[PDB]
Amino acid sequence: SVYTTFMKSHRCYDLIPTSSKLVVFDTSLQVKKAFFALVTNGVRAAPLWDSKKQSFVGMLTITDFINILHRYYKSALVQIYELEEHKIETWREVYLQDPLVCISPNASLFDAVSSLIRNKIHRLPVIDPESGNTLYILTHKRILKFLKLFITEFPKPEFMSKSLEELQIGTYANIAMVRTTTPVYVALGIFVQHRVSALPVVDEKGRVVDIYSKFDVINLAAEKTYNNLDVSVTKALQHRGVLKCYLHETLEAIINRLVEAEVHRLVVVDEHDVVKGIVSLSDILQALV
Amino acid sequence: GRVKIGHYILGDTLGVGTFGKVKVGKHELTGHKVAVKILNRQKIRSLDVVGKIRREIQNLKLFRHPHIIKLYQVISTPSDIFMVMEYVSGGELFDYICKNGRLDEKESRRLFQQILSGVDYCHRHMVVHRDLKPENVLLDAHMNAKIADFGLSNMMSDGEFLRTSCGSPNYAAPEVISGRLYAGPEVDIWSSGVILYALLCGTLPFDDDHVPTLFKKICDGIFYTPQYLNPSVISLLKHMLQVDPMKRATIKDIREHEWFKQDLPKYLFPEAKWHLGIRSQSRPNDIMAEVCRAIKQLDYEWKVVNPYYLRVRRKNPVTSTFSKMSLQLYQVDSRTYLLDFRSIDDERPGSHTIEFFEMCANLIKILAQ
Amino acid sequence: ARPTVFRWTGGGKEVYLSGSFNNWSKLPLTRDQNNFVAILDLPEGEHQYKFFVDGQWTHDPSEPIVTSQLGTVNNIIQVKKTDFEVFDALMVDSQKCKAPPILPPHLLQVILNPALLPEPNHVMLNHLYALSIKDGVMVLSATHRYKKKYVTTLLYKPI
Ligand SMILES: OCC1(c2ccc(-c3cc4nc(O[C@@H]5CO[C@H]6[C@@H]5OC[C@H]6O)[nH]c4cc3Cl)cc2)CC1
Ligand SMILES: Nc1ncnc2c1ncn2[C@@H]1O[C@H](COP(=O)(O)OP(=O)(O)O)[C@@H](O)[C@H]1O
Ligand SMILES: Nc1ncnc2c1ncn2[C@@H]1O[C@H](COP(=O)(O)O)[C@@H](O)[C@H]1O
Ligand SMILES: Nc1ncnc2c1ncn2[C@@H]1O[C@H](COP(=O)(O)O)[C@@H](O)[C@H]1O
Ligand SMILES: [Cl-]
Ligand SMILES: [Cl-]
Ligand SMILES: [Cl-]
Repeated sequence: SVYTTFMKSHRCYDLIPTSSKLVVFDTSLQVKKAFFALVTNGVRAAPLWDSKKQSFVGMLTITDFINILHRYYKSALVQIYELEEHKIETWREVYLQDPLVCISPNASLFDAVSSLIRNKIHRLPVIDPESGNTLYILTHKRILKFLKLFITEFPKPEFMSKSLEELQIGTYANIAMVRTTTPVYVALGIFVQHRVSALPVVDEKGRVVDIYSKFDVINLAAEKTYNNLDVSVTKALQHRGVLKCYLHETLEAIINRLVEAEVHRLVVVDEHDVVKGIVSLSDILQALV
Repeated sequence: GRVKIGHYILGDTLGVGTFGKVKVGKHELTGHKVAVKILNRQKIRSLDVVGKIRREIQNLKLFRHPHIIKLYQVISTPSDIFMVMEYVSGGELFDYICKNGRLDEKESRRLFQQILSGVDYCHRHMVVHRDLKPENVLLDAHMNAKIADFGLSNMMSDGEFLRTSCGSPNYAAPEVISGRLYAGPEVDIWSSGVILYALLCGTLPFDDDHVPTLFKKICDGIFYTPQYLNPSVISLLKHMLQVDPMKRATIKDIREHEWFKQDLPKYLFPEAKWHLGIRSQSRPNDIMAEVCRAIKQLDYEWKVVNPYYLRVRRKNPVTSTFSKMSLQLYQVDSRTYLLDFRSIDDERPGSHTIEFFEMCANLIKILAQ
Repeated sequence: ARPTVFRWTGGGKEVYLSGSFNNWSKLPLTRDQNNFVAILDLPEGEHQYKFFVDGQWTHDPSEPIVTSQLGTVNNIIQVKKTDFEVFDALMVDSQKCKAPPILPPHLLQVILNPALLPEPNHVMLNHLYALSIKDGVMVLSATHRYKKKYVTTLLYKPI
């Protein structure tokens, strides 16, 4: 593979921006304050510092919110005590009862892509070993953006010309979906038992109307509405056009589509606009490594 | 009966710079001419410029700009240090403006571009040549500007300001004459501003035999613009000779100016409220007394450099790695003061930046405002 | 050999340098002002020299002397290895030898007030900036540089 050689050569540092912002939480910080700080800072992931251990113990992401929110939701008439009064350490001790993954800026973008899939994670902290400081959080979206800048300037191979059906890339079976009527608590249930980024919203018939993502869950913390999870998936999405691909659309064309609108995953819809499959940024980078 | 160094016959003393004698040098066989900066070792060690000379050589050896005098080679002897440099026949730009008048808009601009380009090259290499005057701008056979004498120059370090109130009063910045702290590039801009004036007018913008009125006029940023001066350059000079360093033009802002950009040659250039530290209102001595009482109540070894500057180090309980930081007290107003916490970059561990935060957060949770 | 400098500081009509290095032959020194010089190459090691300043044989008192077993007082010079390389010589030379400042306005200028921030002035790097303690939690910040890229780390720590 010619794209795999491009990655195995380029340093992680090159992908790091000119001037980044990094939010680090002490593990002693109350978990609600943590999720609010993510929202206020406009960041989707935060390294966690155990002052007692004097090292970065892990990452706090929207999945942590999804997990507390579903493990502990009693009803809309009674407070999620655990979410309110609990430290990041108190909740991590529960959730992770039964380690930290990181790339060095000296490591190659391929090592980074491998490490992402190898551990099945979306957020990878780039840490300089000399300093021990976390520099940046390498995402799929960013790697895919950089690989797209070169894919365009460099020639088009056989795979790029081939379709998504022919090349056979992504998940097209056991597709976890929510419906219009489905409440947020149930959608959160799916996110836990299935471990997938977004849930396509379907009408009376199996046609995709919207797509409820792990990101739209960040909004509950933003609007301070997480106390009412009984609300439907559609009601929850009223705070903010759908993007779908066809099985006969080129892999290079869909690669430009995912990067052009800067989306995390494309839905494989058939001629009658019904959900037939799914293709994520994670799968695209895997297929290319 | 010829006195040689390298293979050059030492000749007439061209001048005496900040630290040494400068003499001409004519190559034994080729006739090539150099400017030889002689520095007596015994004399340089008599002042404490031994480190300053080390850095000066270091910088000048790694530079190569068409408007900065080239340092060819340094020849050490037991006696003295000889700095073989490029020689320009034209001499001082200052003397040029004396003999001939002021330069025409077009000719002035040319030279101003050349100078600034070099001033930029220095800054682009963390060097701030303070003492930038037409007396230090040399000219070659083909009338090209050549920045010379880095005696008073200094390095720019991440997080630190310079103090030295160096250079002539006429070309000096108001903050420099005021002896305040400064970043570095801004004072070179002020100097470059008076050079542009000197080029277009043939006189100095800030000048007086009554030195008190000289400094008043410098600090009031007030100068005379002759009727012959083009508004576009008066605009540039007004933006360059700002008494406020924060309101002053950058090499970036100048590169963007309409008068500058005009006929500018290709080769010359490439291409929720946060608070700084804590602010105690108490007596400056009593405030630093509290940071000592506190630095001790936290059990951290320090070093008192100034009666307002400290160089503290705390042992990591886990990693066992010694981490360093610096504290400085600054006067914000007449009634209020501020304690500035700066990280000291050392030389596998935990995390330098986070450790620095936890270090600070302690000396704060036991301190004023 | 290494270039050694011989300089007679003082007045004179005719000034010569006799030395071990030239079999004590009178070498004329060229004068600039009150400094008569010669730059001769000498091997690393001990050398003895004297001056013939206007009909009188002398030595530079400011320089190291040696008195002979015969009562000959000549100047001496140990030309050391470290004298030839500039950075070795400047290293050996380095070894041989209020009111509170007014706050620079550069420090009051920030990059903080999505993830992408403006390039900061080098002077504010490594400085501590903190946000007011709202709800028993202090927020700390600082911009550091790693190679040619910059990172502004925010620590959320309860107090
Ligand atoms: O061209 C005339 C001519 C000629 C060439 C050169 C020198 C000469 C002068 C020196 N003055 C010295 O030191 C004094 C003290 O410290 C001060 C100052 O100069 C350096 C500065 O730091 N070291 C010197 C070395 C030499 Cl070779 C003299 C005459 C051939 C006869
Ligand atoms: N590098 C990492 N080291 C340790 N835990 C991690 C790391 N990255 C993510 N996690 C954990 O994995 C879980 C799922 O995270 P993730 O898939 O990255 O979510 P998101 O799609 O919002 O980025 C979370 O509970 C988070 O704490
Ligand atoms: N709704 C979904 N149902 C089933 N699999 C999915 C769904 N969304 C994404 N996937 C797959 O889950 C894996 C990880 O995806 P992602 O979390 O989107 O990065 C990939 O193999 C996707 O194809
Ligand atoms: N296929 C899609 N079409 C349209 N919007 C989408 C799609 N997938 C995700 N989004 C939107 O993108 C956000 C989710 O962000 P993220 O998980 O970072 O990709 C939400 O606002 C979704 O509505
Ligand atoms: Cl002079
Ligand atoms: Cl010339
Ligand atoms: Cl003049």
